[PDB]
Order: sequence, then structure tokens, then C-alpha cells
Amino acid sequence: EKTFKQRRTFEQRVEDVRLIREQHPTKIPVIIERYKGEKQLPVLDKTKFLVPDHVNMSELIKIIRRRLQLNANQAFFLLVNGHSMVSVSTPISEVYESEKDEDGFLYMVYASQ
Amino acid sequence: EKTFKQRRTFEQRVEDVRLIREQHPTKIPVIIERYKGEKQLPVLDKTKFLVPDHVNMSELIKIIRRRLQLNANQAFFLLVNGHSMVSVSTPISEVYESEKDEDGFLYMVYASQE
Amino acid sequence: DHCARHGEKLLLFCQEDSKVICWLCKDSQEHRGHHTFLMEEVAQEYHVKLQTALEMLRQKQQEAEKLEADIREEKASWKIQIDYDKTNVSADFEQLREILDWEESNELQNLEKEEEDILKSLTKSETEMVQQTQYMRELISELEHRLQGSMMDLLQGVDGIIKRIENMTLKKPKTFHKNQRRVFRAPDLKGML
Amino acid sequence: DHCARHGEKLLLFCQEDSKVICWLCKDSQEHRGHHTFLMEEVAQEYHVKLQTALEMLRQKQQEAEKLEADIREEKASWKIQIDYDKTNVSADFEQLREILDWEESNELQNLEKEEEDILKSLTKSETEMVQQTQYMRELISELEHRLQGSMMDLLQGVDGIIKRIENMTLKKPKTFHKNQRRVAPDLKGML
Ligand SMILES: [Zn+2]
Ligand SMILES: [Zn+2]
Ligand SMILES: [Zn+2]
Ligand SMILES: [Zn+2]
Repeated sequence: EKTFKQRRTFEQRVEDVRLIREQHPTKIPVIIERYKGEKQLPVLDKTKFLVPDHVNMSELIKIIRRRLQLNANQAFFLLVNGHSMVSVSTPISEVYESEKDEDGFLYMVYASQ
Repeated sequence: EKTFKQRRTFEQRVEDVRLIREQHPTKIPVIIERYKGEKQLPVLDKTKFLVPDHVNMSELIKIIRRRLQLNANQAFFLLVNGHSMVSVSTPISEVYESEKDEDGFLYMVYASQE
Repeated sequence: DHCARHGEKLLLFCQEDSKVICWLCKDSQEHRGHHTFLMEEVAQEYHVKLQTALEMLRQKQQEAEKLEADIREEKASWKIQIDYDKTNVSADFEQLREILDWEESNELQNLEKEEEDILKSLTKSETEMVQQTQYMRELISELEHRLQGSMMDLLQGVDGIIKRIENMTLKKPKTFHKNQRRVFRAPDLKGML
Repeated sequence: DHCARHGEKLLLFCQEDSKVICWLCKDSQEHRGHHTFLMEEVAQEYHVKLQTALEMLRQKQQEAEKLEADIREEKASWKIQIDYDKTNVSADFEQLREILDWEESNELQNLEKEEEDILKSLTKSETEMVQQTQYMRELISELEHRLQGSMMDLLQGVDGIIKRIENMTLKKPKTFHKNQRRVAPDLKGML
């Protein structure tokens, strides 16, 4: 099993970021994958997410909770670049401007164990 | 791992055949997969092949031999619909008109030992 | 009971104010000029009126509960419709991906056919070149034998060999350079979207 | 050696036929009228001529080997070029597939947002409907209490309740039907 950065090269990823930002300027591209060794949670089919600008982290958390088919009681952690900074109230634009990768994407991982 | 008929339904396959025949009328669509229990040969990345009409079975067999990276001495069996009819000289148009599936594709399988 | 403002019994009913009062309240400015009756006089009339009102309210409450069930069933139907639409969109994208796979296979096979043609042409030309090199080697060996052996060996048929060497037209190999094209799908669909 | 046709020694050389013969072959009709010399007279001349010919042929054979190496290198370069082109085409198709995935994700998120909005609107409308049903039940209970209790209970403030029931405008829930669209194979036509 190969991750996203292993399926595509760096320049290809930068070109993808450029083309997507040219097509969807009002949205942010986010790559969300399961942890390397997580067993309690399944693997989502979709890997790429376009999140509006004005939207905060709460809507993204709710999108992930809806995709994963999770009951309300159980909670989960959504780490950015492998490290949590879940200021749920902050808009995702600030998260993008602060913690985006070198290629231009915003990488996140979900776990619970 | 799911085969072609398991990844797509029958009506979807018929629609795919129709679209391909509309786009490439001078070509025949062929689905080629590995045998269910053959181990000596690996699994090819590509599954679909568009073969011209005038072309005979020899070009398809040599394409499969080049994709699999096999020397000339080692031989393999290429069965159509689960039954051998490798008349290498016959054009692929006759093979398609005689042994095509119900949906419209042409299914083949490659094997080697026993 | 008795009145809180004056202390007399509440035996009256004001048609205008709809409040029960006493006789002292009727003469004061609070209920002055209104029409006043006894409570026992309008009891049956208001009783049957409120009975008909109760009938209407029962019917309307039944209708309202039906409306509630209707909106519940509607939101269920709408979630079903949204699921249908999502599956439809995913199936359309899968169809597009399949035809893309087929086009990729077609282009790859075209390039392989072109490679096969070029390679067979170059192999025939290389066969011609190696044949001419072997012919050169054979002539060199014959001339060596001519220069080492007898005088009769040297002179017999020497003009034939000389004339064979006179017509030495060396053959050039076949070649082609950058006279091919193989364009794939240009991102015009991105503008179309 | 000796001649096979006549039996005499082969000591002569015919300038025209380039064949060594005997003296009997010179007078016969086979080599009649031709010019005949001794082998030793033209030996050195033909020797140096063939020496220069050998030198030239060595040079030409080196040139031919160079041409052979050239065509080999050309076919190698062409196979490399074809491999490069195949990888390029596959990479372009993979790029197309990636942007296709991104567009699919965008459309899916749009549909999910629409579903969430519709569901929350319908939930608010359902809350309004259950509130109005509870209000109806409350009014029914109040009228029952009025009709079962005292006469003052029945008559006090009856006109207010009567007029409140007169203005009984029942409220309809919000609804929508078939005013949405999903989504075309124009790329198939462009080819
Ligand atoms: Zn009073
Ligand atoms: Zn009054
Ligand atoms: Zn003689
Ligand atoms: Zn002569």
C-alpha cells in the first residue's frame, strides 16, 4: 500500500495544486488518509476533499464523521501533518496558510486508538 | 481482487461495448486476464486491448508475450471463453464474431503449466 | 365565590367584557354602559357553542397530526432521493474513468505498433549492413590469399577481382528522425467543466 | 601445373581473358588474336595493384563497421525514445484521472451539503408542526375543562377563547419536489 506522496511525484503534486487552485479558487484542497497502524477505524474510499474558504474546522470534522459512519458518542482525532492543532473554531483558511505542506496540499490523518 | 465482470454489471458492460464500437468501429475490444489458479505468470497492469480487424491472432499473442516479458522458448496458453481455439492464422474478426460474450466483449485468459 | 373588588357575589355576565362581576361593578365606570345578563341565562348557548368548537378542534388536530406524519415521510423520501443521486454521480464518474482507461490502452498499442515497424525496418537495414561488411571481409581474405600464394594464383582471374572492386558502391543505412507525432488528451475538458 | 585442354605448361598470361594459358592456346581459336605475355612480366605490377586494393578495402571495411555501429546505436536510441513517450502518455492519463477524482469529490461534497441543508430545514418545519399539534391538544384540554367544571369556569373569558379559535389558521410545512439536478460525455464526441 502506497501513500499519496508515493503515488505522485513532487512536481506533479505542485502542478495538481496549481490546476485545482485555478479551477476552484474558493476552495482548499485537503488530503486525508488513515493512520499507518490504525485498526479500529475503516478506510474511507475518498481521499481528496475540497473545503470552502469561510468554512471552519467544525464542518470538516462533521464531514469526516459523516463519511466514516460514526455514532455521536464515539469521538476521533484529526491530526494535521501528523500532529494535532484542532482549534475547531478557526477557519480552514488560517490552517491552510499556517500548516500547508511544501507542495501546496493540506495533509491530515484520522485516528482514535 | 475482482475480475472485470465482477467490477461492472452486465448492462454497464453492454453500454461500454456500444460506446467503444461507436468510437473505434475499426477495432475489437478484448479483455485479457490471468487464470484463476496459475502461478508461474504475473498479473499484467493493463486489462483492455483494442485490436484492429485485419490483424490475426499472432499479433495479439506476441503482444501478450511482450507485455509479460517472456523469452521465445517458454510457451503459454491463451484460451478464449475458457476453451482453446488458437488458430494463430485466423483474423481476430472471425474470433470475435464466433466467440464473443453476450455483452459484446471478447474474453481471454493466459496460463502455462498444466 | 365573592368579588375581590367589592365583595358581592359574581352572578352577572358582561356581554362586552366577557367577565363575571357583581352588581356594584355594573354601575361603576369600569363596566358602565355595557349590557349585563345573568350567568344562568347564557350557560346552554355557550355550552353548545363550545361543543361545536371542540368538534372543530378535534378534526383540526387530526389533520395536523396527519400533516406531521406527512412531513416525516417526506424527509425520509428526500434522503432516499439524495442517496440515489449520489450513486448516479459515482456511476457516471466510473463510466468516464473506464472510457479513459480504454483510450489510454489504445494510444499505448498505437505507440507499440509504431515501435515494432521502426524496429523491423532498422533490423532489415542492419542485416544489409552486416552482409556488406562480411562481403568486404571476404574480398580482403581473397586479396590476402592472392598476395601470398603462387604467381598463377595471383594472376588467374585477377581482372575479374579488380573489376569487382571497381564497382565498390558502399550502401548507407536507412534512417528517420523526428517525423512522428503522438498527442494525448489536452486539458480542454477542464475548461468545459 | 600443366594444361587440361592441351597438356602444355601454363607460363603465359592473356591480357584480354585474364587467364593463364599455354602456347597452344595462343594459336587456337579460343585465344586467337589476343595479346599474350609472360607471367613474370606483369607479376610485380599486379602485385602492387592488389596491395593498394587491399589497403583500400581495409579502410572501406573499417568504414562499413562504423556504419553498422551507427545503425545499432540508432535503434537503441529509438527504443529509448519510444519508452520515454509511453511513460509520458501514461503520466498524462494519470493526471487526467487524478483531476477526475478531485471533481468527483467536489460534486459529492456539494450534494452532501444540499442534503444537510434540506434535512435541517425539514427538521425545523417538523418542529413547528409538532408545536402546533401540541397547541391543538392544549386547546382541546382547555375546552374540556371548561365544559366539565363550574359555570363561572365555563363563562369567564369565553369570548377570548372563542375568538382565538375563530382565527385558527393551520400552518403548512415547507416542501420541495424535483427542483434539483446532479451531473456530460462531450469528451467522447471531441475525439
Ligand atoms: Zn364586584
Ligand atoms: Zn363590562
Ligand atoms: Zn593449353
Ligand atoms: Zn585470350
